[PDB]
Amino acid sequence: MEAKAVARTIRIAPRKVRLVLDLIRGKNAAEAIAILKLTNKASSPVIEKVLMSALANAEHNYDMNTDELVVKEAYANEGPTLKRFRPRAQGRASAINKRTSHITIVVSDGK
Amino acid sequence: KRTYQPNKRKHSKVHGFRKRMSTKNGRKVLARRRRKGRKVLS
Amino acid sequence: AVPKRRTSKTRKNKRRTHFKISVPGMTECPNCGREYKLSHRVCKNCGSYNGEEV
Amino acid sequence: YRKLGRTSDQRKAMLRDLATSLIISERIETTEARAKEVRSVVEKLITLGKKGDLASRRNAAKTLRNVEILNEDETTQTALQKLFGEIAERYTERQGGYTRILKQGPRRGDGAESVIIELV
RNA sequence: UUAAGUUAUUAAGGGCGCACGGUGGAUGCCUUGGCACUAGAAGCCGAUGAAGGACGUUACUAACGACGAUAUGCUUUGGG
RNA sequence: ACCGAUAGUGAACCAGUACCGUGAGGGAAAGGUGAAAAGCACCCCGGAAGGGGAGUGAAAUAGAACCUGAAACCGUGUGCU
RNA sequence: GACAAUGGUAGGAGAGCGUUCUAAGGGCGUUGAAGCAUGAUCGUAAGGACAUGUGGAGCGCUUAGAAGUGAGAAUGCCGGUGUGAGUCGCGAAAGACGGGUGAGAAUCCCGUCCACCGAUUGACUAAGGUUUCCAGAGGAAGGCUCGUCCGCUCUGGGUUAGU
RNA sequence: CGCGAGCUGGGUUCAGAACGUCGUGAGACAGUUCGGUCCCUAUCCGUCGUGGGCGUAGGAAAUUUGAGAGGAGCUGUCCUU
RNA sequence: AUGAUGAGGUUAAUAGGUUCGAGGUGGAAGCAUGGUGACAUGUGGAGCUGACGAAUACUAAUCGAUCGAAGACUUAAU
Ligand SMILES: [K+]
Ligand SMILES: [Mg+2]
Ligand SMILES: [Mg+2]
Ligand SMILES: [Mg+2]
Ligand SMILES: [Mg+2]
Ligand SMILES: [Mg+2]
Ligand SMILES: [Mg+2]
Ligand SMILES: [Mg+2]
Ligand SMILES: [Mg+2]
Ligand SMILES: [Mg+2]
Ligand SMILES: [Mg+2]
Ligand SMILES: [Mg+2]
Ligand SMILES: [Mg+2]
Ligand SMILES: [Mg+2]
Ligand SMILES: [Mg+2]
Ligand SMILES: [Mg+2]
Ligand SMILES: [Mg+2]
Ligand SMILES: [Mg+2]
Ligand SMILES: [Mg+2]
Ligand SMILES: [Mg+2]
Ligand SMILES: [Mg+2]
Ligand SMILES: [Zn+2]
Repeated sequence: MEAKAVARTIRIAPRKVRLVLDLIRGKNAAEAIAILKLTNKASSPVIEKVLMSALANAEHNYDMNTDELVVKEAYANEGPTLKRFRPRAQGRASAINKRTSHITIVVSDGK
Repeated sequence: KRTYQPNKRKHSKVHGFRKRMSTKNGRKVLARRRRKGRKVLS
Repeated sequence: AVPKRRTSKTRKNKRRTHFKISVPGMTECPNCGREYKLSHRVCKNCGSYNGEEV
Repeated sequence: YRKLGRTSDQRKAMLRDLATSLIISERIETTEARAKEVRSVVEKLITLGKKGDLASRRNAAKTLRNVEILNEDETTQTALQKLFGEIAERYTERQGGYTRILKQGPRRGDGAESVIIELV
């Protein structure tokens, strides 16, 4: 079986989220929690809430025991942007992109 | 310094409604704005 | 100081190998066994380091 | 020695503030480098409190701040008084190592390593 | 066992193909709106204050629309 | 034997608006849930957003710039290398 | 059947594919149209069918007619997304600690210590701007970081003259 | 007439001015004179340094020959014969 | 620069502190004494002393975690 949980329109950029997801992908859930809770990056709280949501709604809805679980696929997709403007010199503008993400975390018992 | 140093008096005694209607051609301005549909005249 | 050629996906990805971050200096806390912590650092949960609360 | 993102005089004042705050509070939450530098300051001050002479009060006033702490007897007292009267009497057999450090973990804002430093 | 020779495995990462996704808003379908015109009517308003606007009126009121201290409307005649 | 939302009016939408300019003046972008709002009671994670189940619905893989949803682009998994 | 010709720019000639609409005729479609995607399909070419997934309502086919009738380039126009790149930069400057607040704290509040200005970074005040004032709530966006905070957002209040 | 994304910018070679001379004149002179803004965060190759991966048919630690490569390569004065 | 290289990681002298020194500065603070005073003298080559030498576990290098072989085939001599 499988369970997932998602987080959409996250303010962090995907290049800066995927760095952390590369540490979670394919690992025990408690291990992965600790990775996130000990890494000083700023996407790690958000990934952690997605993860604990997955574990919660697996334990609740699909009825799986939290112990046996591993992180099967944790992926981050580009969401929208918010286009912004940083004034550089001589009347020239320079664009800024406040990128977004779609943090997904999928949890399995191995069968 | 810069080239707009504001003043209400100098704004209204030049670009103002009364200065327009004081003049033949300044009335054409308001007509062009009334004819175009601008919510703000002068 | 200005590129003549775009940087392909291939070169982009060949360069973005070593940019990753590593697994931290993680260990277990023996006061609680699980709740893995950083080595040579206090445990946030147990408030412990070599047995003694802090 | 070590320089802390500060010029010479700013460094001196930061160090005196950290020493004094330690003397008041008996433990402080700081960054590891500032800790590693102020431990020297503190320990030399404790040594002066142990030597206990007038010249040693005079030399420790060159490095401490004039602060007022309320005691648990609701009493007024200074950092230097506290030092030479309490702290040097605690450590009369201890030959150095008047201070320890505990690496806590990485701070959110700046990714700095926080520590706790106390005078056990 | 030793000597000589031959050869693979590896994939940090990459390429090709496939599958699944996301962003993005093309395409298809549609139309509240527009374009060009036909027939008929009409071809001005205003000092008994114009056209155009400002300010305000609702139970709650920011805005569009209608309205004007008789103010989100008053009377009458007919329709319904 | 006109357009069908980069078209057709500058304007299908609160457009001569927002914005720019002292000023005359210039001058945009922006359409679609569903038959009907029946517009997600309720439980779980979360501080919230957001999500997962449940239930409305034919359809939520229709959940509010909500018909379809291409390409560039970003990624995950893997067969051959 | 025999024989021959068939490189090709500017360019001349000819036969055609396709697109949108229309007339006529014959037809398909919620038992699933167009459109999109996938395929190892047919034709001498432009290009045409068939299936399957999606999709949810219009569309082909024959003959003929009319055109806003085919795009890879115009330092083309509009929009979208990338590379540069996790790279410059984050805007003259002294902050440290303790206690709180809170899901979350270098960044908010209080206290202390230190420092900066001090013909002033102070006090008033004409223009100008026009509610940014104040109080209580909030953290989407703004803030070149964070944010429990704010000149931001919500709600409600606030400007009293005979001189 | 090596080298200005390595410098300078005296000189020539923009606009100002003045002398001689030419020209009716505007103005002109390989005639002279005073003065006069030198933009760039390096993608690729290249170069100098510095590391990770794998390979070198077991996995490791140390010492190592040298296919090759690079460097250095100067010269006076004095004394004696 | 960062990685790296090297010294060490409690069976421990790696750094800090502590006690001794070297080198450097050059005669602390307090007290007394002579002077109206500025000052001078004695106690005393005084006291201070970041990086250098030595000794010393007083503090921190904790408990731990990960990676890392079982050695292909063929031919010849044994
Ligand atoms: K925020
Ligand atoms: Mg400007
Ligand atoms: Mg100074
Ligand atoms: Mg009636
Ligand atoms: Mg239009
Ligand atoms: Mg469209
Ligand atoms: Mg859609
Ligand atoms: Mg031929
Ligand atoms: Mg030919
Ligand atoms: Mg055309
Ligand atoms: Mg950085
Ligand atoms: Mg670069
Ligand atoms: Mg600043
Ligand atoms: Mg305020
Ligand atoms: Mg040259
Ligand atoms: Mg130059
Ligand atoms: Mg030159
Ligand atoms: Mg030139
Ligand atoms: Mg003459
Ligand atoms: Mg010349
Ligand atoms: Mg000059
Ligand atoms: Zn613990």
